[PDB]
Order: sequence, then C-alpha cells, then structure tokens
Amino acid sequence: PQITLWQRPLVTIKIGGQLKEALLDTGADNTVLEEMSLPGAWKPKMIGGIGGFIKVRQYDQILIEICGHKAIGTVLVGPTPVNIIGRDLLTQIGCTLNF
Amino acid sequence: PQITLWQRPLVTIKIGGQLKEALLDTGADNTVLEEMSLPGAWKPKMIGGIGGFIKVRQYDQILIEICGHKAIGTVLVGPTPVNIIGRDLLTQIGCTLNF
Ligand SMILES: Cc1c(O)cccc1C(=O)N[C@@H](CSc1ccccc1)[C@H](O)CN1C[C@H]2CCCC[C@H]2C[C@H]1C(=O)NC(C)(C)C
Repeated sequence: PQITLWQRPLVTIKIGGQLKEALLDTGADNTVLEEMSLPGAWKPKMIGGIGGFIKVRQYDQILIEICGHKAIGTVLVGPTPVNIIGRDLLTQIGCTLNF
Repeated sequence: PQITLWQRPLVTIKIGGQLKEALLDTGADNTVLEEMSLPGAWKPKMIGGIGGFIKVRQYDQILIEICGHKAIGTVLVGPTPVNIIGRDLLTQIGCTLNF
C-alpha cells in the first residue's frame, strides 16, 4: 500500500475494540488519541506541539490495528483534535517515506 | 530515496539563499519555518497544532530546495520550534508513505 499526500493521510484503526480514523504523521514522535478508555495503568504526561502543550494519559503495551496491520506500542490519550499515529507505531508497520 | 522512521525524518533544505534542517511531516498541511526573511508580500495567518495556535507570516511562490528537489510553494514563517515541511511541498517532490 502506497499513500500519496494530496489529501490528509487518514487511515482506519482499531484500538480497545473501537474503530477510529487516524492521521499517519511522520512529524509526531508519539501516537496520540482523542479521549477514550484503555487497559492497565497509565501515567500523567505532557506533550508539546505547535502553539503549546496538552496534558495526556500514557498507556503502555496497547494493541492497535493500523490499516489492517497489527502493532503493540505506547499510546497517549488526551485533548488532541485529531487521532495521531506517530513514528513509534509507523516503524512497527514498516512505514517509510519515498520519493 | 527512501527514508525510514526510526529517527525523526530531518532533511536539508535551501530557502532564501540559506541552508536549514527541516522535518518531513505528513501530519502538517502547511510548511512552517522558524523566523527568517523572504521575498515579496506576506499575509498574517494563524495556525493551530496540538496545544494551541501560533501567529505566522504567509509567503507565496517561494522557491525551496528539499533533499535536492526544487519546489515552489507557500511558506509560513513564525515561532515554530522545528522547521516543518508539510504536504503542500511533500506532494511537489513526489513524496509518498509506503508500507
Ligand atoms: C504544522 C501543521 C499545519 O500546517 C496544519 C495542521 C497541523 C499541523 C501540525 O502541527 N501537525 C502536527 C500533528 S497535530 C495536528 C493537529 C491538527 C491537525 C492535524 C495534526 C505535526 O504533524 C506533528 N508536530 C510536528 C512539530 C510541530 C512543531 C512543534 C514540534 C513538533 C510537534 C509535533 C506534534 O504536534 N506532535 C504531537 C505528538 C504532540 C502530536
């Protein structure tokens, strides 16, 4: 699967039994999801982007299906306006930039 | 040129006669550079990411060299902590996500 970038690279993901749309984001170090509940313990965390910072809950060893590829990683949950798939998970699905 | 994502995808750019490092960012709609001066008119603009918004100056029809590929696009200039190459320019150099 090749994905061109003329439109936002939004893919379907499955996480915590739920189906969501998320943006494949090579500029994000971490994967950040809009508010939802997940299993295990979590830790308070802060992540900065353009403009400022948000408070997030960090969950470890979470199973995620990304465009029908399975990966297990750390997911952050918090007041992001878009679900973000960052490099931590992009590497796990063998995602590369090519030109 | 393929670029894997184990590290931040930082490339060399040349813009306004200057050499800079920038992040190939499929999660950004627009290209945003740290403070610098550029030719022609500019228009005030506000852009949001995670955490909040920043005020930027928008410059049109700017020549940029990205990984040694020439592109002419709109460049935003403002208080970003990282130079960001967004989809507007990524499409111009024929950049795709592959897995
Ligand atoms: C630069 C830009 C535009 O021109 C237009 C729309 C969005 C953005 C934008 O900032 N996008 C971001 C995703 S967060 C996001 C928010 C809203 C919509 C889509 C993505 C970047 O791809 C990632 N972005 C790149 C970079 C931006 C400058 C600050 C340091 C990083 C922070 C990082 C980021 O925010 N990462 C999180 C882990 C906090 C998610």
